Amino acid sequence: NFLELAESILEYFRPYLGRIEIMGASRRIERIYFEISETNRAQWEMPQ
Amino acid sequence: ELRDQQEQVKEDMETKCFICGIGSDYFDTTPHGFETHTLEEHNLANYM
Amino acid sequence: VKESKRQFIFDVVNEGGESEKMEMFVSFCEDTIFEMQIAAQISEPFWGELEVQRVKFLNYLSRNFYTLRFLALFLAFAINFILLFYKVSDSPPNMVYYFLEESTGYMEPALRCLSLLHTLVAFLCIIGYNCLKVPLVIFKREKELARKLEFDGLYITEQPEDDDVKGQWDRLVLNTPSFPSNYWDKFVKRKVLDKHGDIFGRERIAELLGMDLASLEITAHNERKPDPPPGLLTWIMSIDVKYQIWKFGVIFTDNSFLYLGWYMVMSLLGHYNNFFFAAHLLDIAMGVKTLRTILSSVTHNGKQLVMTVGLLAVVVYLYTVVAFNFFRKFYNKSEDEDEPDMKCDDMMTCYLFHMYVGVRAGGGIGDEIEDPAGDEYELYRVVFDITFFFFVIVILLAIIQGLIIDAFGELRDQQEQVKEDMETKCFICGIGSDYFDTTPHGFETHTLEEHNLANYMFFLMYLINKDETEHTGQESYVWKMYQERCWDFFPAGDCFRKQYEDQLS
Amino acid sequence: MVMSLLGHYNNFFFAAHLLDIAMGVKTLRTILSSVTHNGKQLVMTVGLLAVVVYLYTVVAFNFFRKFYNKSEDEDEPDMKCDDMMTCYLFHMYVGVRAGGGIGDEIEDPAGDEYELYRVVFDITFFFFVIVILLAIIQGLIIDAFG
Ligand SMILES: CCCCCCCC/C=C\CCCCCCCC(=O)OC[C@H](COP(=O)(O)OCC[N+](C)(C)C)OC(=O)CCCCCCC/C=C\CCCCCCCC
Ligand SMILES: CCCCCCCC/C=C\CCCCCCCC(=O)OC[C@H](COP(=O)(O)OCC[N+](C)(C)C)OC(=O)CCCCCCC/C=C\CCCCCCCC
Ligand SMILES: CCCCCCCC/C=C\CCCCCCCC(=O)OC[C@H](COP(=O)(O)OCC[N+](C)(C)C)OC(=O)CCCCCCC/C=C\CCCCCCCC
Ligand SMILES: CCCCCCCC/C=C\CCCCCCCC(=O)OC[C@H](COP(=O)(O)OCC[N+](C)(C)C)OC(=O)CCCCCCC/C=C\CCCCCCCC
Ligand SMILES: [Zn+2]
Ligand SMILES: [Zn+2]
Repeated sequence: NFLELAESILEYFRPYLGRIEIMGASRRIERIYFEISETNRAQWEMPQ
Repeated sequence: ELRDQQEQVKEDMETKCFICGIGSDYFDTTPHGFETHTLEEHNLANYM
Repeated sequence: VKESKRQFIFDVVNEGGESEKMEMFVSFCEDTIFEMQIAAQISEPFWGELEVQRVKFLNYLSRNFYTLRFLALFLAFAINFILLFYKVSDSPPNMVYYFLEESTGYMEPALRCLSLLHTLVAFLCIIGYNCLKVPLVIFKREKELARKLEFDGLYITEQPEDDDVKGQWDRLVLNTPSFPSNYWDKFVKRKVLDKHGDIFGRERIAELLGMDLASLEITAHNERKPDPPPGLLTWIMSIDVKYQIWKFGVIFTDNSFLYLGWYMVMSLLGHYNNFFFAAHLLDIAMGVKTLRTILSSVTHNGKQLVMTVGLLAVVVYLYTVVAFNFFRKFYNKSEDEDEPDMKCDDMMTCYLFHMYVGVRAGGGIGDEIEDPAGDEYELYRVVFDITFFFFVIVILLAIIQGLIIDAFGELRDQQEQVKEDMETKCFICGIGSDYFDTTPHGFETHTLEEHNLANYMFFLMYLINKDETEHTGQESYVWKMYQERCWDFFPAGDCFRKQYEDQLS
Repeated sequence: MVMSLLGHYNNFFFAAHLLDIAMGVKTLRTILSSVTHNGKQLVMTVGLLAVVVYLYTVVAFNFFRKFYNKSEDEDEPDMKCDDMMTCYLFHMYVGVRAGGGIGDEIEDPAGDEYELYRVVFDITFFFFVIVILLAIIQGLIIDAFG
C-alpha cells in the first residue's frame, strides 16, 4: 500500500536509482543503492 | 571464424550472466527472471 | 498457413528478442486470423446479377492468384522460346528488318496470341493481388497505427520523426470516418479519446481524430435514420476520398504491388517491341523457391559485395595513377608504328583501360601492357604487375567468393539453430525438454497438447469472435489483458506440471 | 551387364565400366555425395546462368550486332548476332568459357558511339556470369562438404 501511494515519486526517481549486488563484509550478498546522475546516464546512452 | 566468434559472444550473453556467471535457466524460474536479473540486479552499467 | 508459421518461427528465433517474443507471437496470430477470414470470404459457396457475377469473378481470381502467376511465367517462357527463332536482314521478308525465320508459318500468329494472353494474365494477376494480399497490408498498417495511437500517443504526446515517411503519410487517415476498415477493433478512436483526453484536451483529441462528441450524444439521445435508395449517386457520396487516397498511397508503396505493376508495364511494352518480353524471364527468381533461396545467398551479404566492388575500383584507380605517372610508354595498343594508340596519355582513358581490361585479364594488367624486359624500370614494373595480380585478381575476387560461401554457411547455421531451439525448449514457457521428458514422450505431449501454438492462436480467434457478454471469468480476464496488450497471462518458466508437481506425481 | 555385352560389339563400350569407381570406392562415393548433396541447387544455378546469358544475348542482338564478326577476311563475314539462335549459342558456348567473358571474344569497342554502353555490357557480363554464378557453384559444393 505504501508503494502504491509513493508510485509517483518512485516513477520519477526510477532512472536515477542505481542498485548493485556485492559480497559484503557480512559474508552475504548485499544490495547497495545509490544515485546516478542525469549527465552520467546521458553520457552512457551516447552511441560511441 | 569471425562469424563464429560473434555468434559465441551472442550465445554467452544470452545464456549466462556476465557478472555472476549463473545460467539463465535458474533465473527464468520467475517470469522474465533472467531479463530482470541482467537489467536491475547485476547490471554492468550500474556497476560502472 | 504452414509456410507462414515456419517463417514466423524462423524470424522470432533468429532476429527476435525475449521481451518482444509474445508481442510478435500475438501479432502473428492476429495476421493469421485475418488471413483465415479472407480465405473464408473468397472460398466458393440486372444490377444484382452483375454484382454477384463480379464478386464471383474476383473470388475466383483471388483463389487462383498463384496459378495465374505460374501461367504468366509459362507464357513468358513460351514467348521467349519463339523469340529464339528471330532473325535480322537488310531486305524485307540502310534500314534493317527483324522478323521470325520459321518454316511451318504458325509461329507469328502463335507469338501474337501468346503475347495478348500474357498481357491479360498480368492484368488478372494485378487484380488478384489487389483482392487477396492488399487487405492484409492495409490490416497490418491500420493495426500498427491504432496501437501507436493508443499506447504511444504518436500524434498526441509525441510526433513522427519527420524523416519517417510512414508516420507523415498516416497523418492523413486519422480523421477519416472509416480509418479502421480492415482492423477489427472499432473502438480505437474512443479508446484513444478516453486515454489521452484529459492531459491533452478532449476537444483537441476529437478534432485530431475526426469525431464529434455532441453528435455522439445527440445520436444516443434520439434516433434519426434517413436511408436513400441505393444508387450510383448515393455510392459516390458514400466513398471516402481521404481514406482512399491514403490507402492507394500505401498500396503503391507496397513492394509486391510495385513488382506486379512493373510486370504489367513490361508486358504492355512487349507489344511495342516483342523483345521486352525477355524481361519477364527475370520472374524465375521470385517464382521458383530454390532459385529464391540461392539468390538470397547472394543478397545476404549484398552490402559487403558492393563495398568490395568499390574497394576494387579504388585500388585500380591507385594503380592507374601510378601507371599514368611512371609507366606511360608501355600502354601502346597499336601495332602499326605510324599511328600509336596510347591508353595512359590521359587519366580518364587509362582508368577505363585498367578497370575494363586488367580486371578481366587472367594475369592482370601485365597480360595486356607491353613486355618490360630490358628496361630501366623493369623491376619496378614487374613489381607493379605482380602486386596488381595478387591484390586485384587473387585477393579481392577471393573476398567476393568468400562472401558468397559465408552467406551459404550462415543461412545453414541459422536454420540449424532454429531447429535445435524448437527441439530443445518450449516456444511458449521456455522450459527445457529435459524436464518434460521425465514422463514418456513428455516434451512431445507438452508441445502438442499443453502449450500448443495453434491452440493459443485458436483461443485468440475464439475470444475475438465470442461476444463479450458471453465471456466466462477466465475468458474475461484474458480478454481484458489482451485489450491492454499485457502478455503476463502467457506462462513463462511455468506450466501446469510444475505448478502441481507434487499432486500430479 | 548390357554395357559388357555391347563391349563385344565395340570394345570401347568397356570404357563405360570405369564409371563404376563411383559406386565401388567408398572415398569416391563420399566425395561425389558432396556434389550430389546440393545437386538440385546446382541444376537450378545452371538454369539461372542460361537465363542470364539469354538476356545478354537479347541485348547484344538488339544493339551490338556489328561487334560479332568472327571472320578475318573482309570478303566473307561470319556474324554471330545475325540471328537470335546463333548468337545465343555463341554466347553460351564461348562467352561462358572465356576467362573475361564475352568481351574477350567480340570486337574491341574503342572509339565507338556505343563504347561506354558496350564496356558496361562486358563488365557486367564478367561480374555476374564469370565471377558470381561460378562462385555460387563453388559455394554450393563447399557448403555441401561443411
Ligand atoms: C525489377 C527490375 C526493374 C528494372 C527492369 C529494367 C528493364 C530493362 C528495360 C527498359 C526500360 C523501360 C522503359 C524503356 C521504354 C523505351 C521505349 C523503347 O525502347 O523504344 C525504342 C526501341 C523500340 O523498338 P523499335 O524502335 O525497333 O520499334 C518497334 C515498333 N515500331 C517499329 C513501332 C516503331 O527499344 C527496343 O527496341 C528494345 C529492344 C529490347 C531491349 C531488351 C529488353 C530487356 C531485356 C533484358 C534486360 C534485362 C535488364 C534487367 C535489369 C537488371 C535487374 C537485376
Ligand atoms: C592495396 C594496396 C594498393 C596498391 C596501390 C598501388 C600499388 C602500385 C605499386 C608499385 C609500383 C612500384 C614502382 C613505383 C615507381 C617506379 C618509378 C621510379 O621508381 O622512378 C624513379 C622516380 C624518378 O622520377 P621521374 O623523373 O621518372 O618522374 C618524376 C615526375 N613525373 C613522375 C610525372 C614525371 O623517382 C620519383 O619520382 C619518386 C616518386 C615517388 C614514388 C611514389 C610511388 C609510390 C607507389 C607505391 C608505393 C608502394 C609500392 C611497392 C609495394 C607494393 C604495394 C603493397
Ligand atoms: C547408369 C548410368 C547410365 C549412363 C551412361 C549410359 C551409357 C552411354 C552410352 C551408350 C548407349 C549405347 C546405346 C546404343 C548402342 C547401339 C550400338 C552402337 O552404338 O554401334 C555403333 C558404334 C559401334 O561401332 P562400329 O559401328 O564400328 O561396329 C563395330 C563392329 N562391326 C565392325 C560389327 C561393324 O558405336 C560406337 O562405336 C561406340 C564407341 C564407344 C562410345 C563411348 C562409350 C562410352 C564411353 C564413355 C561415356 C560414358 C557415358 C557417361 C555419361 C553419363 C554419366 C553421368
Ligand atoms: C541478373 C541481371 C541480368 C542482366 C541482364 C542483361 C543486362 C545487360 C546490360 C547492359 C548493356 C547497356 C547498354 C544497353 C543499351 C545500349 C544501346 C543504346 O543505348 O542505344 C540507344 C537507343 C537508340 O535507339 P535506336 O536508334 O538504336 O533503336 C533501337 C531499335 N532496335 C533496338 C532494334 C534497332 O535507345 C533505345 O533504343 C532505348 C531502348 C531501351 C533500352 C533497353 C536496354 C536495357 C538493358 C539493360 C538494363 C540496364 C543495363 C545496365 C544495368 C546493368 C545490369 C545490372
Ligand atoms: Zn548475475
Ligand atoms: Zn511450455
